[PDB]
Amino acid sequence: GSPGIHESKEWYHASLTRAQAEHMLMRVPRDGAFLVRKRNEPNSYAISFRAEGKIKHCRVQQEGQTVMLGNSEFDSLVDLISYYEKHPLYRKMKLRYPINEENSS
Amino acid sequence: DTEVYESPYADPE
Repeated sequence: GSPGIHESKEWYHASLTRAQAEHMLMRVPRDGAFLVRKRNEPNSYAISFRAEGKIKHCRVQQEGQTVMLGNSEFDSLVDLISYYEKHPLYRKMKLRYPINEENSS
Repeated sequence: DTEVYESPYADPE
């Protein structure tokens, strides 16, 4: 709604690939690559986010009621991620962009 | 490396 959760996009923090998906998203050709997936640590999820000349991601603490990041509490990773789509600003970054290859597109 | 961080994305920006 105002934030994301439904109209947003990176609320997929349940069963996908691990470092692989983020490395893929962080190393993709275009900027914007966003993706949340499981990490090897318990209560430790992560968020892949590729920004123009800037890239950084780490572990998020998930609880069966309210997930929390390394600074604030959030209703499921999708909440803070939805906030990012709503307030991204990074030119082609808005939690709703694929990773187009310079060579292909 | 491939499986070990701590503070991910907390603020808009």
